[PDB]
Amino acid sequence: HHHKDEVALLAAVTLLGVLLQAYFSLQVISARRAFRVSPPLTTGPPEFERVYRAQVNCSEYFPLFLATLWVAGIFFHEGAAALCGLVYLFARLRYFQGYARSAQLRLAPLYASARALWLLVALAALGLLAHFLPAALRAALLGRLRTL
Amino acid sequence: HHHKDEVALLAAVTLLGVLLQAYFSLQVISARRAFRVSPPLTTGPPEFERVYRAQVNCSEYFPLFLATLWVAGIFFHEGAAALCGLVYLFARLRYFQGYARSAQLRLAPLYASARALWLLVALAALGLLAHFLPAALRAALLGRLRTL
Amino acid sequence: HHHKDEVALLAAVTLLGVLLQAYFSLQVISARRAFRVSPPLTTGPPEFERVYRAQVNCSEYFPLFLATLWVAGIFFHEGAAALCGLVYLFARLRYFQGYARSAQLRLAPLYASARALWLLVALAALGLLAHFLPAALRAALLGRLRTL
Ligand SMILES: N[C@H](CCC(=O)N[C@@H](CSCCCCc1ccccc1)C(=O)NCC(=O)O)C(=O)O
Ligand SMILES: N[C@H](CCC(=O)N[C@@H](CSCCCCc1ccccc1)C(=O)NCC(=O)O)C(=O)O
Ligand SMILES: N[C@H](CCC(=O)N[C@@H](CSCCCCc1ccccc1)C(=O)NCC(=O)O)C(=O)O
Ligand code: NI
Repeated sequence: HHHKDEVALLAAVTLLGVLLQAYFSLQVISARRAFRVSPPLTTGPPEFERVYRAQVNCSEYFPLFLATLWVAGIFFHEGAAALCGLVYLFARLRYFQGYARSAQLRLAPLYASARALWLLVALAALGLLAHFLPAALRAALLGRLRTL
Repeated sequence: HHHKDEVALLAAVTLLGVLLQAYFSLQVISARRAFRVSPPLTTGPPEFERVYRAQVNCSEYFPLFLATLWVAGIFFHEGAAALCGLVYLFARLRYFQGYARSAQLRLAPLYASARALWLLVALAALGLLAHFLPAALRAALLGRLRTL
Repeated sequence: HHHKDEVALLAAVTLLGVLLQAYFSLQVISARRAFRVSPPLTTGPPEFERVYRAQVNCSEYFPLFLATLWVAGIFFHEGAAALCGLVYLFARLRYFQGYARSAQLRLAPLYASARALWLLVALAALGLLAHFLPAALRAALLGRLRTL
């Protein structure tokens, strides 16, 4: 047997996320051409700095997303986690587009991405609680018993 | 039984990648001493900014590499994925060395790293397609059948 | 059967790490308000630049930590890896607090975080060596045998 089936949606969402990050990167290179900024050096016009910063921020959050997606998907529920992941990634795409246009337009999709991510966290937390708390509670009761 | 055997090459390549990242970090600290830059603050001579930026970029791509390596290795083929990973990591080492010497010398190994990574993506995509597409196609046919 | 049991501590430490990263992020937003820095743009007073840089560095190391935690936990020993992970994360929290106050105060917890992480690396390396080296050594002997 294989456990590919138990994680395939997580893997698909993960790959989609990688692809999205790649898209962000190409958008950064394109802003580097458009606004004439050569590597190294990450300062230039406001629009470049916004696109660049949107990419940096997405990159910074991407491992957090992956970690929680997987923990939630394995410990809580695969489908829920994948859905939350899809919502998160879509929110991040909109974040990147907004930020690229204006700092303020990054905000609505930013909030959406954050809501989905904390939800992923909550599912992870609940799943882990479900795993550890019963055995822990039993062990505590046994020690009390004890009396006897 | 354990699934360590099914992922050991992925794990080895992963660890090698971590080690390589550590190497990049130590190279950055060494440039911080050589070109007299004290934390925080990441601006200084061109050579420092290049070494620093090479490290930043490698760091930024490292989770993307890990994600795709694992998805490709689990869904497509472990050995192929690990090989692509090795090529990628070697390419990144050369990227870092080039960039450290000159922005332009970062370019050839950069292209090599990108080719290997998209290959990892393609293997991931193919592996996932192989997982989902048959069941999906069957389900679609069944709905057509239906007639009857 | 499920392998949740074999990775639950790794998952818990991972989630704790994500939560800690989130904390760092909120601390950065709070410094953005306190020291009046609006996105994009990551320059401002020294204290902001230190908090920001502490967050950036933690973010940069977080995937390395995750990779090694998991490899060590799967290939060497789950409990040891999780413990090292806890020590690492605590060290990083102290790192962030120190850096936030003064660059120099980042140093002691920084060294602690590095010691724990290399230990994670060593466990990963030993676990992987244990997996590959016997089969490899046998294969080499068989080829020698050979004679005959
Ligand atoms: N923020 C960018 C860094 C990333 C980027 O936009 N481009 C990549 C290469 S983009 C090529 C295609 C996308 C890469 C990839 C990644 C993950 C999966 C698929 C494709 C890069 O290596 N830039 C720095 C350099 O030239 O050394 C920058 O610093 O300029
Ligand atoms: N780009 C660097 C950040 C990383 C770096 O080069 N050094 C590490 C520590 S390097 C020590 C050895 C390598 C760390 C490690 C990581 C992963 C696996 C093994 C070893 C660091 O913590 N720098 C910032 C700081 O002093 O607070 C910088 O901002 O100066
Ligand atoms: N270093 C920060 C980036 C991250 C940060 O501090 N805040 C997050 C949002 S913090 C909200 C709560 C924490 C997010 C989260 C992440 C992981 C798990 C749980 C919660 C952010 O999106 N900043 C940039 C922007 O406004 O576009 C900066 O560039 O200002
Ligand atoms: Ni199994």
